[PDB]
Amino acid sequence: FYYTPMMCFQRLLQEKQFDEATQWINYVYNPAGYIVNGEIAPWIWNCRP
Amino acid sequence: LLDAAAGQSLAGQVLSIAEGVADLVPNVFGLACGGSRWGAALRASASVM
Amino acid sequence: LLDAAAGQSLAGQVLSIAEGVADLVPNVFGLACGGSRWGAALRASASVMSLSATASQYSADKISRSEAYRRRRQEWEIQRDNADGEVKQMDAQLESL
Amino acid sequence: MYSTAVLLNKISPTRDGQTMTLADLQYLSFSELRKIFDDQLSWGEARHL
Amino acid sequence: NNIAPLDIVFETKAKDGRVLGKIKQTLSVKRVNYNPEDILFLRETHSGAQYMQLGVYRIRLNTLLASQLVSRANTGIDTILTMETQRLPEPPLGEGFFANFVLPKYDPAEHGDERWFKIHIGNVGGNTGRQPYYSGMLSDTSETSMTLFVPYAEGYYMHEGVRLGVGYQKITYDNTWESAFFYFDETKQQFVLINDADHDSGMTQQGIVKNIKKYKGFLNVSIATGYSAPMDFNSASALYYWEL
Amino acid sequence: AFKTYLTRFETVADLKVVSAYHDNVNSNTGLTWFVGQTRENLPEYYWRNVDISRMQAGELAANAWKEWTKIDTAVNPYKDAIRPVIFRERLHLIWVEKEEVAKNGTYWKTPVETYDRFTLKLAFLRHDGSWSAPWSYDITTQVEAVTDKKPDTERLALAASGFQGEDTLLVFVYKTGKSYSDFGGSNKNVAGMTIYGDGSFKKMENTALSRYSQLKNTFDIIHTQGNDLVRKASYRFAQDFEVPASLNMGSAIGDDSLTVMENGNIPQITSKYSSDNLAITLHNAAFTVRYDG
Amino acid sequence: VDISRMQAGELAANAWKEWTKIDTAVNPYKDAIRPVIFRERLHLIWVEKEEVAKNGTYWKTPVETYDRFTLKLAFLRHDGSWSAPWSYDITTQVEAVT
Amino acid sequence: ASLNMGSAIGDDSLTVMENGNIPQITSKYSSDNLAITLHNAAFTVRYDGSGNVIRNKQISAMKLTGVDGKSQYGNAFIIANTVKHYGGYSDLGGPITVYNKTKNYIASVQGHLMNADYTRRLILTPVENNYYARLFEFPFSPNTILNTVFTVGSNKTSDFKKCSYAVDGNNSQGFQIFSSYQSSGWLDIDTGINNTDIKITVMAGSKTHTFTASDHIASLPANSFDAMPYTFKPLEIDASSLAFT
Repeated sequence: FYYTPMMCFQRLLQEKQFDEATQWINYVYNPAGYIVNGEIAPWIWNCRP
Repeated sequence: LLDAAAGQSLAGQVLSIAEGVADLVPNVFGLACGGSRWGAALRASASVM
Repeated sequence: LLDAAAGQSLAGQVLSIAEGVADLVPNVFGLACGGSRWGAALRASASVMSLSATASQYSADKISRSEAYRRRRQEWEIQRDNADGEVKQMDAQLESL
Repeated sequence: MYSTAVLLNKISPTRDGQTMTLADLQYLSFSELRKIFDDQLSWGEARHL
Repeated sequence: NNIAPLDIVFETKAKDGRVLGKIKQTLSVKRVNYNPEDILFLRETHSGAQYMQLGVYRIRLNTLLASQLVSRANTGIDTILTMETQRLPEPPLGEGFFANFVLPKYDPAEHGDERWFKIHIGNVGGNTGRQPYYSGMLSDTSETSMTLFVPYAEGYYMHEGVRLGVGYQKITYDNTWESAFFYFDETKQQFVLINDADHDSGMTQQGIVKNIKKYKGFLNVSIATGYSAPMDFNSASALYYWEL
Repeated sequence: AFKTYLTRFETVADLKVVSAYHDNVNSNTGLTWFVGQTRENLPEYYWRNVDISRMQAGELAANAWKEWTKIDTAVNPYKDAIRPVIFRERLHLIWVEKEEVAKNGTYWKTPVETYDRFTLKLAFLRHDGSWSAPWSYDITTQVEAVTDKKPDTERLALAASGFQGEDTLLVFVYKTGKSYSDFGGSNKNVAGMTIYGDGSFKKMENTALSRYSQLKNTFDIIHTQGNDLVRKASYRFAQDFEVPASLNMGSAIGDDSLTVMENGNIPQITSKYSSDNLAITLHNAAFTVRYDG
Repeated sequence: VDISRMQAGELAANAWKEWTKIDTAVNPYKDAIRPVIFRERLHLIWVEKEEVAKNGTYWKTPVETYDRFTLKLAFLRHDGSWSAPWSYDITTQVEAVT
Repeated sequence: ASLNMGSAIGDDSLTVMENGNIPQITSKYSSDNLAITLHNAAFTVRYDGSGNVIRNKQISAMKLTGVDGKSQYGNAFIIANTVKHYGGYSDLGGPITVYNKTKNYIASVQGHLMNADYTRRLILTPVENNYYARLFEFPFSPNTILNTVFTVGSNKTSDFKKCSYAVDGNNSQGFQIFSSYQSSGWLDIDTGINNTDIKITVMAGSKTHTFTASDHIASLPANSFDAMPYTFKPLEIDASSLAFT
């Protein structure tokens, strides 16, 4: 839930894939929140621990 | 192609260990039972590794 | 030769899977029937797909060195441009002199 | 599944003398339409529309 | 369609009227349908044509162009890449026949506000009612001609054979003796149309009917005898066809 | 290169379908899976999936299908005894492996028999294209009973039904016939086998077989026209109505930014069908209220 | 070789073709090999001879050495490759004719 | 076992034959007599040219009908050989006129019109400069042209022969060129056909046979300007006079 998403994020950032990196890091965090079932997610972070 | 070949080569350990586990069943039988391949599983595992 | 060897190596999956399907028939028989090779087809398929991967690496380094040849050609073209560029450099320098 | 014509009739009238057609419903987010018509239809019908 | 929606609403409301929450969730119930007439089945003809059948519709699954591909490959590849190869005929999808329909030009007075039409099939299998078998886009400049393959089965048509009608909206020609009727004559061992004109006597699937009336809506209906279906670029193998 | 490409094209296009399965209790929505074999005399099998949920009553899209995909497992089935099923909402493949085996040898047991050790081999496609080795189950006695000790004379078929209500598999081994009778008891044609999601095999009792009597209409049968054979696709099976066994809603912030509802879930949703009355029982419907904006 | 334009005893060198090996490892019985053409394409037929017998009785002394004659039909695919042969058992008919 | 011919464009760049094929060709040898049976010999006729002004205008002219009410097939027509622009505002679809001799009809065709305000009329006069010397005048019932037949009714065959320079407007101001077409020379055609006008002639050695659609027809199609599919009976021809060299 935590290490692999940043693994991909770091690889994409190193290889200049900015929008793919942002989309992948949205799985763990998003400053604009998360859209679940078409509604504002009450939680701030998409990682439970 | 290189990566697909590497993973697809990794895709054979299960097959050969299945060979090894199934070679324990005797093949000749009746008035003369036996013919099992003695411990073929370990050479199969050695080959796949 | 590399490409022909790769495809010709691919030309063996059918043969070994035929081995695997034909090994199911028992070889000893009579008062003692049996001797079938238990599931030889799957190790045959494993071997042929491994050698298919081998021919895959063959095609891989073949095309990699082909692209290396193309890079060599591009570098030669660029340095030939450098050569005739300095040729005309000194062509104009000569009339100045 | 779900009858789009019946759903449009249920939403009708669109306080203008005509039916609330699909084209006029560009229109708004899922939470927005659920808030507006929460007393007229259900979640599955909203998803279908 | 063997599915039904229900809804669960949790309503918590304060005494002052401040709604704590009105949460809606939709659940779907799927009804079991194991009717053999509604269960699809797989069939293959002696010519090698493999198809699936769900109810009345038949869909091709495999292809049989291998021999022709080998023949053109033995010749130069230019012979492979020809129009004649791309229009090569295919075996029929099971037993059946081919009907060519020519529909007249669009008319706001006759057809109405909408140019498009829906072709429906009638008495088939065990269903007397109508089933939409095709949808077509009319032309306002000339007549529209299209060929449809109607499948067949042993005793598949009940009373008055099989019906084929059309609806252009604002009008629907599915009254008595208005849709084209077909049956399978055994004396001629072939598919025979019933109502090509006004007749005082005619042999149909259930005997002699003394009042046959010409079909309406369709400008011309013909049986394409000896017609082979052309090569299809929209089947399950359309991806491979487009590739090649 | 073009010649090799067209060779591969011919090889992949000469596939002929042999089995099919549907992920639904009806024929209105759901997804269908096809499995076929190459024309050539070797057991290379391919699979495809197609979606008929948006299929337009006789009209379909080319993109609605999928390309053939080879199964890299080297299956060696008996004739046409291959079938795909889906459980754990994931694909699995079943087949019988036929080998020439006999019993022990007596004083002068002249006819050392040539009975077949029928073995169901359950192998599934893992996520990354790989395949797991098949679970091996021996159903020789049941195959003997259903073939009446003459399996090579008659065609035998196997039907796989994935009960998703509690995630079990019903395998029916039967003899090919024009029509089929009811399950359970007198009918020796159909033998039932229950396999779980872990590997535990169980013989279905007569009552268990009769519990699924409505599935007899989806068998591979002989058409009325002589010796014609028509196949049929198996279906996802439920008792009479399929609903998910659990429901989860989530959370919702109430009015005035003061209250919130969370942990909305019904863990158990069961359905009892008595005659024509359907009683849906929701066990332990629970949630939580919290004063929080 | 093509004899369509062969000139009644006179032929061209180019009218022939070079020998091409069959990469199938055929094991025919003596000289039982023959090419044919169907689906307007080349196929090769041969019989495979193996020393097989029947089951064993009480004291069946002469376990026979009859031959299991198997026609193996393998054809040349387009790109030089060969398909594995269809296997047909015609032992009874060979016994009857011999 | 099968034969496929293809397609051929007929004379005058007006007609085409396509889908020529005999799917089944069987041969029965009884003693020394060889009966060749061609099952379902079929093809299709279509009114369509090689692609030019002639095609894209006259084909639509024949397809579109007028007061008589659809049909108009089997009639004799007077057409123009080549049509070109002559002058005016713009080269639109423009008024293209054709003459139906059987019913004395003038059929007009136009792709699109620029102005829907002027009551521009089909005007035929061989001078393009004297509105007072006009010989054909037909107005538009709706302000937008619908390419309708204007039903002369009288014998103006020679008038159509000697009238060129089709003009769009020719309104009260005299001429006001909207679109003018030079029709060059004129030609005679006839859409009619006879049952015996279609035939298949087989030759094999000294045996020559002519099977027509009057006695060997399996399906007689409709009578219209669109594609006509013609299929014949299974033809059994005895061919024993072939010189087998």
